[PDB]
This record gives sequence, C-alpha cells and structure tokens, in this order.
Amino acid sequence: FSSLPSYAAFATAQEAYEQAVANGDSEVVLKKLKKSLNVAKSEFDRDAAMQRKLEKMADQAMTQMYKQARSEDKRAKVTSAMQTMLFTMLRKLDNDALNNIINNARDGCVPLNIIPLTTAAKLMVVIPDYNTYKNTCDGTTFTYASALWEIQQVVDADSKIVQLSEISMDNSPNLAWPLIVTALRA
Amino acid sequence: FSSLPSYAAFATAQEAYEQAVANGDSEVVLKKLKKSLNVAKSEFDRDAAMQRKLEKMADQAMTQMYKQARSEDKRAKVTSAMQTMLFTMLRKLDNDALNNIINNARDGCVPLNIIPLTTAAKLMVVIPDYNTYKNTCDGTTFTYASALWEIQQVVDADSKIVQLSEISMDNSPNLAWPLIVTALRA
Amino acid sequence: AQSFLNRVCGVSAARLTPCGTGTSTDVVYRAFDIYNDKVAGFAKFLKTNCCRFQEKDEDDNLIDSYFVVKRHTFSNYQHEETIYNLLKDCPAVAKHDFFKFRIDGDMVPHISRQRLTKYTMADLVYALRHFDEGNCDTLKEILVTYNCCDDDYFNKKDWYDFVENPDILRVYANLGERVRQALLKTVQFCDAMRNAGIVGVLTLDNQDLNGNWYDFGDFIQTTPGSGVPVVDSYYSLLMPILTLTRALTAESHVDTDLTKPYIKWDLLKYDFTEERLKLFDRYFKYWDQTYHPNCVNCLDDRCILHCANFNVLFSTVFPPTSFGPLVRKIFVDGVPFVVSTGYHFRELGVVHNQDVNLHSSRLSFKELLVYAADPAMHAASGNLLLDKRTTCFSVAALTNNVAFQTVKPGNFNKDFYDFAVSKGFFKEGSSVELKHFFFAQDGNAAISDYDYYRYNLPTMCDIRQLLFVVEVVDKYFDCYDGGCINANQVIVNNLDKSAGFPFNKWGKARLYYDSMSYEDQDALFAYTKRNVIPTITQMNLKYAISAKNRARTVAGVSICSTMTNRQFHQKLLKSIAATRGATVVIGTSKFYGGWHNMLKTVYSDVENPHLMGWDYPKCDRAMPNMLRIMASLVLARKHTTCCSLSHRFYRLANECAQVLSEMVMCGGSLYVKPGGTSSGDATTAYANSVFNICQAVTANVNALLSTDGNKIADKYVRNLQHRLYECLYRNRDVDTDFVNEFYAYLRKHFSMMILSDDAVVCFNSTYASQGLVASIKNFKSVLYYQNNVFMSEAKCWTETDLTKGPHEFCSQHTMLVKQGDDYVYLPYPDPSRILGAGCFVDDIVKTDGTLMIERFVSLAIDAYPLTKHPNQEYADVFHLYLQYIRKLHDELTGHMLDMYSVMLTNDNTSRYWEPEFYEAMYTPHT
Amino acid sequence: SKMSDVKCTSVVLLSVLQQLRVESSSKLWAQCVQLHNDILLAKDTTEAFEKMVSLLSVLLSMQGAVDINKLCE
RNA sequence: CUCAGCUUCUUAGGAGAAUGACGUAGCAUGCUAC
RNA sequence: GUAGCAUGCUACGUCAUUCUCCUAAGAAGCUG
Ligand SMILES: Nc1ncnc2c1ncn2[C@@H]1O[C@H](COP(=O)(O)OP(=O)(O)OP(=O)(O)O)[C@@H](O)[C@H]1O
Ligand SMILES: [Mg+2]
Ligand SMILES: [Zn+2]
Ligand SMILES: [Zn+2]
Repeated sequence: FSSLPSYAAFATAQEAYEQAVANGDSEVVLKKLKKSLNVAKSEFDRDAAMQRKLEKMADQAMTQMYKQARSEDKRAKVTSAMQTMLFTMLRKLDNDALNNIINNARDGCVPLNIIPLTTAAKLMVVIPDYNTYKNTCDGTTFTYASALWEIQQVVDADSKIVQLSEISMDNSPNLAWPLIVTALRA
Repeated sequence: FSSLPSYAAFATAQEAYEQAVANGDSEVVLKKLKKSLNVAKSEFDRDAAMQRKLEKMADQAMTQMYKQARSEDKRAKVTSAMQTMLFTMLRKLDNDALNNIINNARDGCVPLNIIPLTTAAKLMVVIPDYNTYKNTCDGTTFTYASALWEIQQVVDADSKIVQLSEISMDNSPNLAWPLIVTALRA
Repeated sequence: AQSFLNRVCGVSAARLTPCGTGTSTDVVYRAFDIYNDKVAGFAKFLKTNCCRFQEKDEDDNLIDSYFVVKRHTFSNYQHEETIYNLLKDCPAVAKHDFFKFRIDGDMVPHISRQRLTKYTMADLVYALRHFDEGNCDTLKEILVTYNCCDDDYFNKKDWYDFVENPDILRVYANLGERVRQALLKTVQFCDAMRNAGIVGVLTLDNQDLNGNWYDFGDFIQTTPGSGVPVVDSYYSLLMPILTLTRALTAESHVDTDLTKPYIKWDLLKYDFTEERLKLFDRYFKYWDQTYHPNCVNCLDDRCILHCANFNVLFSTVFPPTSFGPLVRKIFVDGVPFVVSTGYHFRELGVVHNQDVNLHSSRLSFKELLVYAADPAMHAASGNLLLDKRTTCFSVAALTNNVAFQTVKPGNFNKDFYDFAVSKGFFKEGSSVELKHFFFAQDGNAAISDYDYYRYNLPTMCDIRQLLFVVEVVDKYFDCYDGGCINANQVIVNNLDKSAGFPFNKWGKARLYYDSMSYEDQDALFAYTKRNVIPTITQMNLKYAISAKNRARTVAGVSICSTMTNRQFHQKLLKSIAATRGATVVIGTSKFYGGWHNMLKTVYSDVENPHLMGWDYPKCDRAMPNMLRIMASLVLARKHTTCCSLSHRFYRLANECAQVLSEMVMCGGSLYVKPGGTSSGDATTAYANSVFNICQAVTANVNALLSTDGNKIADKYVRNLQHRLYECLYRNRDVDTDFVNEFYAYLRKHFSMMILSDDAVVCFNSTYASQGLVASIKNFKSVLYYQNNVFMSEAKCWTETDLTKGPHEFCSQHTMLVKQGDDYVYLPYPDPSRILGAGCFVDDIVKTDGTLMIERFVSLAIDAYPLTKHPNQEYADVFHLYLQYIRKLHDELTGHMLDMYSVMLTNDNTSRYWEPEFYEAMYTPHT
Repeated sequence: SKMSDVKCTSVVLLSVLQQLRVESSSKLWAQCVQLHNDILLAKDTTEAFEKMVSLLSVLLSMQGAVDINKLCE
C-alpha cells in the first residue's frame, strides 16, 4: 500500500525512530519520536485502508462486469455451441449406425421420418444421386443405420413409381432426382 | 460538515498552529493552543458526525417515502386492473340464462359448478385419442349435460384446424392428439 | 357321528357333509373382537369351539353357508333360548336351532345356527385393516367366494396395490352391496332388540357376511320399550370399510338398487341436510352421539371431526356438481355481481358466510381481492369444459384454447464431464454412475401430473380411534407455543414469488403484501374468521433434477389464502421449527453436528433399539381428507385463548375451501381437486409431519390392540392395552390421565424423527417382535386401509445395527466416522446425485464454471462426508470437486488477466479447494 | 464408458432439437422426448444406441435448419 | 410460478467485545519555579 | 499552595482494525 504521500512520511518516521534507538536516546526523546511515528503511521494506515476498500470495490465491480459479459456471450451463441458439442460427442461415440447415417446425411441422403426399430418397420429415405443410390442399394437390399431394409417402393421426385430394373447407369439422367425409398426391416 | 460554520473555528486553530509552530517560541503557549486545537478538532468532528447522521436519516426518509409512493401507485394500478377484469368477466355472463337459473333457485343461492353446466354457450371438449372422440364427441352435433351441442371447430394440439373428415380410425395416427373441439350450444 | 349330523340338520331338508372329524370341534382361527376383564383388543384369536357344517345342493358342491354348531353350558343355553325367543320375529338374525343331544352319558346342549357364512364381518374388517401380502388368504377367499373378482385376478403383479392398478377398487366395490346390506340389517337388529327390551353390545365378530347376528350370550333384558345397542365398537371398526367398498353406492339410484337409473337431483339443490339426516337415521340410526349434518353447528374440534367423518360417507351419494362455492347475486353500485356466499363442503356440510353483503355500496382493495380470488366469476364467465384427459370434474375453461406446457431437457456441463472422465470417473463397472438427469415431458405434463389425484379416494376413517390418536398427536405437539399473530408480526421469506391465480397476472406476492397495509391484512384475516373465501390454485410445473421422470407439479396457492393461513399458523410453525430435541425435527440443521445430535436424540434410552423408517409413496395426492382436516385442527388447538369456537371452525372451513378441495387452474382451465393436501399451502411441511405422526400413532394403537393379550407377560403393557381399548371404544371424552401415559409409553418404546413424509423410528425391537409396538407391517397396514395406498419394499427399511445408522433420511445416508477424537454421524449424499448436479444444470449460464463457482463450493460442502466413505470412488468424488474448483479458479484468473490487464486481487479463496473449509461444516462447535 | 456417454449425448441432442423449434410440433416433440427419456433410464448400451439413432434421425430430417455437410467436421 | 427448513458466498447498516492510538476531565505519585 | 512537565490509573469524545451478534438486500446450493 505504498506510493502514497503518507507512506513516505511514515517510512521517514520509522527511519528516525530506528536511528534514535540505535543512539539510545533518552526516554523523553524516545517518547516524542515514538509519537511522531504513531501519528505518521496512523495517517498512512488510514490512507491505505481507504485504498484497500476502494480496490476491493473496483475488483468486485470488474468481476461483476466480467460475469455479465460472459453470461451474455454464453446466451448469445447458445444454438451453434450446442450443435458443435452434439457433433463432437457423436464423433466421440464413433458408433457404426450413427456414423453411417451422418455420412449419408452429408451427401443429402437424409431420412424423411424417424428410423423405426421393430421388424414391422416403415423407413422412408431420400436418395438425391445415382452415386449414393448405387453405394447404398444393390439389388433389392438397402443399407442404412447399420441395418438392412428391403426395398418396397421407389418413387421419383414427381410421385411416379419406378420399376427396379429401370434404374441403371445409362438410365440415370432419365429419372427426376431425388428418389424416395420406402422399405421395411429385414 | 465541510461547509459547517464550526469548520471556521477549526481553521482558526490550524491557522494559529500553522503560525505559532512556525515561530516555535514562547514555550507554554505552544503547548496550550495545541490542546485547544484538540478541543477545536474534537467538537467539530462530533458536529460533523451528527450532521452526517442527520444526512443519512434524511436519505433513508426520502427513500422510504419514495418507496411508499411507488407501492401506493402500484396498489392503485392493480386496483384499476382488477376492476377491469371483473367488469370484463361480468359482461361475458349470459345474463339471460344466468338470471333465470338464479331466480329459479330456492333462495338465490346455487352451486358454482352448475353455472357453466347450465348457462355456458360454448362447450370445449379435449379428447386425448380417437376412441374417446367416437365414443363421446362423434358427429357434427352431440349431447353433453342435457344440451344439443353443435361442433363448431376442431383443432389439434398444434392449434392446426382439423376438418371433421380428417378424424378417422385409419387416419388417427397422423393427427396431433389431443383434439380441442369447441362445440356450441344450439 | 351320523346321529349328531341328523340332529343338526333334522329340521332342514338340506344335506350336511361333516367338516369336523366325527362330532369334533373344528379348528377356527378368526379375528374375534374381544373385550373381557382380563383381555381386550381386536386381534386374531384361536377360538376353537364351533363345529362348522356345510350344506350341499343338487350337483353336490359347497356353497358359502355353514352351520356353526357350538356348545354352551346349561345356564348360557337357557339364556340364549330366552334372548332368541324375544328376537325370533326380526329378520336380521340367524335362525337358531337349539337341541339337546347326549354325547356319552350327559346332555350337553348342542346349540346350532343356520345359513351362516364361513367368515364374519370381523374377518372382513380385519383382513382389510391388517393386510400384508405375505399372509392375506382370507381377503382372497372373501373376494373370490362372493364373485367380487375371479380367482385368476390374484396372479397379477401388484393386484392389491391402489397405484399399480386402480382396478382393485372396482373389485372392492363388489363387496359394498353386501356391506350395505349388513349395514342395514344391523339397524333392524338394533330396532328389534330395542323394542324387545334387550340391552347389549353389538360386535362385528357376531355378524356373518349376509347380515345375520348369531350370538346372544352377552345380552340382558331391560323392560320392553327400553333397550340400548352399543355400536361404538361395531360402527367404528367397520367405519373405514364403508368407503373402501363404497357401501353406500346403491344410494344414488331411485329405489336404492343397483338395477335402476341414478337419481336426477335438480342442479340447484345445494342443501342436502335432510338427505344427510335420512341417511344417518337409515344406516347409523343408533349412533349414540349427536350427528350434525352441517359442521358449523358442531361443538368442539372433536365434534367437527366426528360429524365430518360421516359427511365423507354421505357425500359420496350426492352429485359432484352440488359442492364447491355457492353463488349468489349481490349488487355493487347497481351492477349485479355473482359471489360465493357460502360453500358446500364434502365434509363440513353447508357453510354460509355470516355477513353476506348484498346490495353493497363500493369495493375497496380488500373487497376486490376477495371477489377476484374466488372462482365465482371465473367459472360463471367461462366456456363449459369436458377435459377428458383427467378423471376429475372439470368446471370451466377460461381461455378459448387449451394450454399445453412442455418440460425442457436441461443443459449439459461439458467441462465438468470432461474433467470427471479425465479423473477416472464415468467408467464401466464403477459403483458411482450417473442416475440423476433433467427429464423432459410432452405437452400433457401438467395435466398428466394433476391426474394423479385419482389416487385420492374419499376415505372415511375409524372415528373412535382417530379421536384418541388426535389427542396423542397433540401430545406430541404439546411442547410448542402457537396462536394468532397480527399482520406486523408475520415473517415471509420471499416476497418475489407468485401470488397464484388470478393475482399472478398483475404482480408478485410483494405487490399484494405491501399494497394493503397491516390494517387491511387484519381486516381480511378477521373476514376469514367469519366468512369462507374460496380460491383458485394453479398447478405449476417444477423443473428439477431427479432419478425418475415424474413431473412434480406444485400447487401455487393464491395470495388471499396464503396471507391468512400464515397469519393464523405462523407462530406455531416457527415454534415447531425453532425447538431442538423434539419429535418433529423441522428447522434442525444437518451441519455443525446437527445430524449427530438428531441421531443421538432418536436413541433417547430405547431398551433394544434398531431403527426403521419410511417415505410415503405419494403424500400430497394420496392423503385423505379426514387426516388433512385433523392436521389442520391439531395445528389450531393452540388458539384456545385467542379464537372462539366459531372463529376456529370458520378458519378450518377457509383452509378446506382454499387447500383441501379447491378448484385448481391446471393450464387455463378450472378443475376440481378430489382432496388431499396441496403442496403450496402455508402449513404443508408441518401438516405432513402431523399426518406422519398420526399414522405412526395409529400403527402403535393397531399393534397394541391387535395383540392377543394372553401372551403379553408385561403386566403394565397388558393393562395399557386393556385401558387403550376402553379409551377408544367405551370411553367418550378425552382421558388425559391415560393420553399422557400412552404418549409416554410411545416416546419410550417408540422414538421418532419426523420431517414431512420422512420418518425415522428407533422402536424397542424386542417389543415390536413381541407385538407391543408398531412394526413396519403395522405401518403398511395402516397406510393401506387409512391412506388407501400400498407401501412396498422401496420406501421402507430397517437397520438392525445403530452404528451404521439410518439407511436414509432426507436422501442423506448416515455413517459413523472418527472425527474430533469422538465417533460422529456424518450424512453423505448419493454420489450420483452430486455428479448429476455438477454435470447437468437448468440455465445455459450454469454450464460455464467460472461464472458459477459457488455452485461447486456448495456441492462440495454437501459432498464432503463421502471423503471418509470406505469406497475409494466415493471420496474421489469430493476430491474431484476440489480439483475442479481449483481449475475453475485458475481459468477465471487467466480469463481476467487476458481480457483485462489486472490481476485478481485478494486470495481468501484458497480455502475452497482445501478440505479444511468443509470439515468445519460438521464440527459441533458452531 | 459409452453407456454413460450416450445419455449425455441424448441430453445434448434433445436440447438441440428443442432449439430447432421441434417443440412446436406436439407429435414429433412427444416422439423425441419419449426417446430421450427412454435413453436416460436405459441400463443397456445397444438399446440406448438405437434410440440415439432415432433421435439423431429426428435431427437429420430438419435439413434446412441444420447443415451437416460443412459443420459435421 | 409454490410452502417451509438449513447451508455457503457477496454487499450495506447497527450494536457489542478485544487490542492499538490521540484529545479532554478527575485521582495517586514524581519533577522545575516561587 | 499556584503555574508548567512526566509516569500510572478511572471516565468520556475520536478513530484503526480483528472477532461476535444481528437488520436488511443480492447470488447460489441442498432437503420434504
Ligand atoms: N417442491 C415442493 N414444494 C412443496 N412441497 C413439496 C415439494 N416437494 C415435496 N413437497 C411436499 O412434500 C411432500 C413429499 O415430497 P417428496 O419429494 O417426497 O414427494 P413424494 O410426493 O413423496 O413423491 P414420491 O414419494 O413418489 O417420490 C410432498 O408430499 C409435498 O407435499
Ligand atoms: Mg416420499
Ligand atoms: Zn357435531
Ligand atoms: Zn387463534
């Protein structure tokens, strides 16, 4: 709590008292210098107490401001910070089904409705390109979410049913992508 | 206080102490007025303290008064607001049937539960599924509490209007139960 | 043996297959209620004197008809002959046949009876009152031998439970008719033996399941025209079954039969005093005490509790739309308002406001408060509602569209989970695992939780027993100082809380506590002391972490009722909270050695202690109306010097109208509470404690009266039960000289520690094994038949050793540890709970550790005791919390330094990540 | 320790869904919330992973709100 | 959106106690002067 | 005996902090 004009006087009084005790001055002079000390010290301590209270108030205000700022930051970017955490934990799990469906959704092969879990399952998927179609479908079987689904219906983007044999490498441009595939659990 | 007239007296003391101490002579008088300065300081401090206390109380009083005022204002607000509500809910009374049922009472005193059941002009059935819908609310009109209720509008849990033809056993899954049918008294 | 059978069935053309072994008495083990000079109580007695003989019809089979052919001495035989000869005409009696047959060399009189069921009404009440699934074959036989339910129904999981399957109720109702028959035939018996000049005591164990009375050994002849049946021991042990089986269910039908249309009571009929009196004179004609249909005319709290116990049985007949506020058209400034100028309570009968101010002049703040609090104009201006999600009567719908409220999933603290998994937690095979999550619910959350009131059946309770249990329960509350206080003496913790509906629309409780000065509050409290103010109570949805996905709705009771209930009960409640060492430990901290003090208090000189405890399955909703009313009465026994009888009754009526059965607003629509305490009233915790003590005392009474009494080798206990029976079913007025004796007996052999539904008991184990004090089976039975819920082996427990301590109390486990050179009891919580609290939070800002460090300081304060747990991971939880607090402080310092070129000044915070700061929370010094 | 990680992932995913205003669809919100609740009180790992598949599919259906091509990484 | 209980942290105010110090009044003693 | 100074003590005014109690306010945690 130095750097104040009172602390300099207090330190000079301390030095004077030290010199007096070194010289071993008389009890009257000793008392006089001891009281000069005590008054200078009594001033510096009061000033330093004022400084300390001012500093504690400033620190409390600063930490309250930091609380406000960080709370506002946390609330502002709450939507994207949750998605980032979600996908980080999804990668951490590194499950076969979750990874497979996320990769499919990367190419756009999203599911229209929730993926069922029972044998009597109704799964509808969108297949926006022939590359993903051939990658995911081979004949009358379908691979998705680490599960095998039997192709029941394959309807084009204009609601027209397509015969399975029609979809070929040379017939890909003819169809109006995306496709919609309805299948059951195998 | 800083501007308190007693300060002048204190100043005089310091002035004298700043003068005689500069001379550093006459011996006894220098020791005398110092005590007088202590006399000058003490009372002044005391007076200052008193003034400060008064100031504090004054502030408190003002705050209290201000607080009281706010409460009173808020009180009035609520009063008016509450009155409004009553008046509003007084006008929505179907005063014809309400007066009829009150007068038909033995001594003008009737249960509260039978007021909606006998003068309400609009039934509002919340149906959790379809079996209950066909059991109770089926058709475009039905009977509840001995009245001919005319189904006026059906909405689902999302507030999406539901045409009466959509509510079917086969189509029930694709609806958002419960359904809120706001029938009307015929 | 052929001759004996022929003599028994000589007159009757029916066949007879001997159940006994050749004219030998058949072993009979039933529930004979008994009161001799050397024995008392209602217990299972091995009386082997009857010779059961069954009747065979064509296509030989055994119907439920038996001839109880017992033997009596010649004098008793002659007395039975004379008594029966004066009761032959009455049809509510068994057709006795008295015969004289020689057995070896002398004529032992072979008295006999005809067409008597195997079980009596005493067995029916005993099996439904003392019901343990370990041994409940008598209830099975009763429910299967009278077509109440098919036998295979007993293979269901939790068939007996009133919560797992409410269908059990439908089974019990099948008995009601039989009861309502034997509940009427008894009156005929009474009438007959009042007009035949016969005086005696009517006992359940002398009545078979079709109403016939078949024992006249305890009757003497007064002159004809006089005669008094004593039914206090009959109508009181049979009382709780009359609502369990809904005996008076054939009363809502014209001609009172099950094959006719329900009576169409005119909607405007609110006063049923005449019908109540007719029912009382029909079924309970000879009840010796004065029954007041309206309880506003009752004498004292022990009378408001007697005639209210009958209104819970007679009010199951009247239509559910006749109760609730009674509306009258007052005129203010000319405009006609509709206001509640009364209330037709389901228990307290019809209550009329003393000062109905019709043709009023003007309305000031208090007048507007009383008019806006009551649901008069709320349900008078509101669309009729038929909400079919709930099985609870729906009054009206205030808004034009229903409101659906969902429960959010609860944020996730990724930082703390990363820290914990980096410190070795959250692994496979670890004992400490996450089991506390913020569950989420669909839009039917609030209504689905409110629908749990369907467990709140209308329960009539044994009255001669409750009128003594209430005295003992007040003895437990005899050490407090309570009364009424002025408006300026009321202490309210949070004024920043909801005021309830409709007052929450305009402001918080602060705006209604400060707006109306003390004068208005005292005027409103004196208004409730002579008027009934109905109120609406929202059912708010609570967002809290739990290991179960229950919604946990809480009743936001209105301000107009909370203010007055506080002004009424505050002194008593504060006196309950501020006293240490009592049975009720509300207000006693668990820190600074408080837990150890409590544990040593519960052990206050119990001879052979080892604890048990319990948690009511669903206290708020399953609680009966009689027990809540009794709790509100014994908490008003402190006003003997400040409030008159009328004022205290009107306060009870206000409490019933505002808490017990008040129409709640569960999402913009007014419903009707079946009953039970609302978990938002000013006396919820203390009323729950009162109810818990009442259940414990009832268990003690049933365990001491259901003991045989011949095998009790403790003379003092034998006489204690012999006088307990007298004070219950023979004495009528409070017997303090014995109430205090039994209270001392309980507090000696049955210690308690009650905090709402949390109960810890340190019963004298050897007596409980003997049967002289309430075991846990007794508490289960009491809850089953009084509180109409079944308590399974998930709320109960029993610790045979004191050193370990209670298995759980307030969800804090107890452990004996060496701290301070003396063994002390430390409460450690569930580690999964602490980890869940750390990982999952409510607000998104709580997931940033630096902002919320005090959260972890408090959580470590609560989790410190685990540090002494033998399991290493349990202490690792606390050490992890300390390390994470240090990490949060380091991150905060770094963030402050980076964002601002100023270092965090002061380092008093080094205590939080050092264990010394948290051991000081369990040192008994402070 | 995947068993204790699927539950946290389910909490996070249901939070994300609730942010996408799937809560304004009572039927779909009921489906997803029941899936989340069943995930939490699951003593098995594979079953929790199937329910996680269903919940993540619920998230995937909302193609417009969530861009999983450039923010999956 | 409730009713109570306890605990931790922070701020402001008041009182008391402990020790350090100044000033004044009084008492005991000591000293310079008459 | 008066004036002045010194040591000690009692009382009061003044402050310096530390501790205790509490009056209120804010933040949070746990329990029924
Ligand atoms: N948040 C609360 N607010 C008010 N009262 C509560 C609250 N929590 C509990 N209570 C009151 O305390 C009593 C019991 O609380 P508890 O937490 O044990 O619930 P519970 O109803 O016993 O449920 P269950 O036993 O099935 O877990 C309740 O009966 C209720 O009246
Ligand atoms: Mg409980
Ligand atoms: Zn009475
Ligand atoms: Zn009183």
